[PDB]
Amino acid sequence: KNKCVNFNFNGLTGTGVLTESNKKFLPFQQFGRDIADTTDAVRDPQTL
Amino acid sequence: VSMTKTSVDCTMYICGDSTECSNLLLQYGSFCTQLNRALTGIAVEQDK
Repeated sequence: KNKCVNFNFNGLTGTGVLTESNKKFLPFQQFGRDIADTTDAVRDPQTL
Repeated sequence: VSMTKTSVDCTMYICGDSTECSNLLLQYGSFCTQLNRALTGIAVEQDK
């Protein structure tokens, strides 16, 4: 967390920082996209 | 009087965290060079 890492969630590659937000994640949502046509937040399938 | 200074890059926006994408971008020539040079002069234009 809090570092410029190379994340890979469900086959989605990219360079970003994994941070913690205040968005209440719904139990059915796996990944949410932003207005810039990119995934803004993902969900860890091992631990919610 | 002035506008919002925003320089849109043609490297990160076209090729988002990719290596083989930059090889095909340089085959077109100086298209990304002349667009970054033109948008740099807009930021000098809004300050002048």
